[PDB]
Amino acid sequence: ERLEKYRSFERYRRRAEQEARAPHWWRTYREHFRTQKLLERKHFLRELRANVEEERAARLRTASIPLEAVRAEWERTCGPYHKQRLAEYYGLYRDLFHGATFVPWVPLHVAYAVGEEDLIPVYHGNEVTPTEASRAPEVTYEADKDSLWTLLFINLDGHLLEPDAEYVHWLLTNIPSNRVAEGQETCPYLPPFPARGSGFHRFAFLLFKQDKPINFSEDTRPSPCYQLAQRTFRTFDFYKRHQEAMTPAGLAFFQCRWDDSVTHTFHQLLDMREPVFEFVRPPPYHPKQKRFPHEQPLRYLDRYRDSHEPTYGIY
Amino acid sequence: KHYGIKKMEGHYVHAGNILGTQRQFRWHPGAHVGLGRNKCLYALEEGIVRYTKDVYVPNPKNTEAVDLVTSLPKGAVLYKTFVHVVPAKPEGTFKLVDML
Amino acid sequence: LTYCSTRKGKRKTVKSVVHRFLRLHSGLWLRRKAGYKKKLWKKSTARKKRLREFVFCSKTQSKLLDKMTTSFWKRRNWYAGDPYQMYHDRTNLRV
Amino acid sequence: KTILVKLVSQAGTGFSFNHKRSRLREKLSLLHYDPIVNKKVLFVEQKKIRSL
RNA sequence: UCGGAGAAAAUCUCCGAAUGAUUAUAACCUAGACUUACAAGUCAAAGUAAAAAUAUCUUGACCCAGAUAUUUUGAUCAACGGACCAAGUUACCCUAGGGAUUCCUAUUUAAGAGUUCAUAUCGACAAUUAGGGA
RNA sequence: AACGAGCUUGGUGAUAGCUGGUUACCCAAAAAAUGAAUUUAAGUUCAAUUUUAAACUUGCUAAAAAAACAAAAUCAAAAAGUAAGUUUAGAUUAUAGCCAAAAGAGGGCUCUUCUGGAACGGAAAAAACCUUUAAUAGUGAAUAAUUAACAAC
Ligand SMILES: [Mg+2]
Ligand SMILES: [Mg+2]
Ligand SMILES: [Mg+2]
Ligand SMILES: [Mg+2]
Ligand SMILES: [Mg+2]
Ligand SMILES: [Mg+2]
Ligand SMILES: [Mg+2]
Ligand SMILES: [Mg+2]
Ligand SMILES: [Mg+2]
Ligand SMILES: [Mg+2]
Ligand SMILES: [Mg+2]
Repeated sequence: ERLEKYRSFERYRRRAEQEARAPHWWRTYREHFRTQKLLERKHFLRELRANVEEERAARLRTASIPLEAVRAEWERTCGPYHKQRLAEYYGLYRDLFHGATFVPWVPLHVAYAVGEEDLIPVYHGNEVTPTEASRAPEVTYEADKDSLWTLLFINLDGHLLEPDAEYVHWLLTNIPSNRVAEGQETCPYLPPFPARGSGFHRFAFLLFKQDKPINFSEDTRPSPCYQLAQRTFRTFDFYKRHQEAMTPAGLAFFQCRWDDSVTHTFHQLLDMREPVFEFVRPPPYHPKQKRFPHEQPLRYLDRYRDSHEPTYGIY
Repeated sequence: KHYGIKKMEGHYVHAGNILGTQRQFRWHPGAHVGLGRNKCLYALEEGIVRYTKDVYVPNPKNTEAVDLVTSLPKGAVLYKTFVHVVPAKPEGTFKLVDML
Repeated sequence: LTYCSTRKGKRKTVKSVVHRFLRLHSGLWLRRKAGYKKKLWKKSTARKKRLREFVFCSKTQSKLLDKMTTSFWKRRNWYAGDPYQMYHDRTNLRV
Repeated sequence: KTILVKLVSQAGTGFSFNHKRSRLREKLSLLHYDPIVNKKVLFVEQKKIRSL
């Protein structure tokens, strides 16, 4: 009686949600399964508050917000933190770098040109068909001059033969500053080739900060390389080699399904028969067959038969 | 009759199996556990049985539960016992059908 | 049961089994469920579905019915278009 | 007190199912699934089967 | 006969049901299980079909007779696993068997009786591991 | 010369869930009297137990933590001591115990559950208490339990 009462469902609901997150002695479901900037911000807020027209629109519930400006502000101010999560969510860190986490910093931008001025922005988690990505995309990340860099494209999930592998679609090296035409083309551009019926393959675009010019002779690939087998690659080993001069700073990843262009890639240049995959479930569980299925219906005998056609044995 | 726990914690349960029978809600359905007409609890996925306490939140519509829940001491909330089955297999796998 | 008949000296079938059960050549027996035609108005829909089914017999019940019928009811019958043609044999049975 | 009636489909099929009504309540009629027609149709009471 | 509550699962302590009204009318099919001598009785994913998910709350076999045009209905068979349909009586009796044939009293205590005075003769409360008599 | 209904022969080897009886040797294993239905409780059928053969693989004890109510019956990974267990096929008998000890429930007795017992030795005589792995020949030996015990200012 001393304590007050919630008197509202919402107040109880929020309290309950917090408690579940907190650890408990008893088993639970979760176990099993600077200052100047602040002053500047306040000044802008007062100016916005002072504006009668802004208040007039708000009280008329007609006001709106420009998404374009917020998006640019979000990328600069706090976007990388969100960008880190979507990399953690998709498991990029736990795959490429065996659980090591690198916060992206450079707001990297990628887009695939389609015929004319219709660019498909490659954000994080976007969906892009293989047909659109037939040709290499335009990369812009405002490296600034005197800024050595390196760019890498990787499919993460692929390498039909090897499970723990990841093909490199193309690696530009010694990229000096923003401009990318000056990069050394260690690997030419391959079109996306996600096999039919294999789900959503996730492709990522990662950029490393290049401290000093290093010749990646052991990484150079014979251009043109159409011997897919050679495209075998694993970032961890590559990064470890050059970890001294390579530090990641940018991310951009899309996921793509199979498409008719994939058939073209497998045949024309990969020069092999295209593999087809299908989602196969385990056979249903049946208790061991009994000689006398007491009290079981006539369907019982059908569960354990293999062939659906009659046999006649010795007859 | 013979109400009780048909499957004890830690047992490998197959889908459809019945875990417990009750005249009244001694346990509540948890994760991947279904509720029957007679209030019996059965496995919706093949897995391992797990019993765990958890906070209880009722549907907003029902007056009796919202009233009781609302008229609770601000400090803490009531709990209940739940039954869960931990799925032990992947849904399916991809295999090579043919090379064309 | 009649074990030795006065006229023919044989066992006799109990014609109450012949009119209630079907024997599959493998050794199984089928039956109906008692009450499946009775007071259907007060039976639940799930209950009625269970009643309509053809059901198997236990080992001891089958042993009894085998005693009560003669060999002629245990032979292999080659009926054209038989709806139990596929149920006269067991498949994938290790036991 | 109550009686067992036979609701008969008015869709032209012979499908019928038995229901209960109160001797005081008026003659019954309901929408019910007709398997032969595979549609919901009106079932109207035609005959009594027994007094239950 | 079955169900609900206590004893707490062996016999005891209590209430009810042989349904009732409401209704969205609640389909077909099919993994895995519960319960169980047999018999009967429970729960249910997936698929399909209707609609635009939902039935909510608190029980009797087989045979044999019916009714409609496949669909269905028949029990205070309540002795409730139910003989289609049968009561008294015997000391005139018989056979097969099984059995059997509170109040004393002795101890311990001692308020009160006995004019006075507990124990001359007795005697409340009690004490004896104390002896008998629908 | 035995009349509630004569006697004789036949039906007739009437029937009897009841009483009695049921004939050589040796080896081996071995329950119960729990549960269920029954004009059924002097019977029988099923489960359960036991048993014989066969197939192949885990069983018994113990079992943490953690769970279902709670300060031990379910359940029960790894181990460890050990050799059994599941399924298939065939099959009867049994379904009334007895006494001691322990906890309850009714109300001394009487129900229920848990443990043990069935000497040829000891307790006097002693089915049920204690000592005792089977059963053999020996004019060997070490041992177990073992009705006996030592008024008090
Ligand atoms: Mg059964
Ligand atoms: Mg469904
Ligand atoms: Mg009777
Ligand atoms: Mg009875
Ligand atoms: Mg007289
Ligand atoms: Mg005789
Ligand atoms: Mg008898
Ligand atoms: Mg017993
Ligand atoms: Mg019964
Ligand atoms: Mg009877
Ligand atoms: Mg073990």
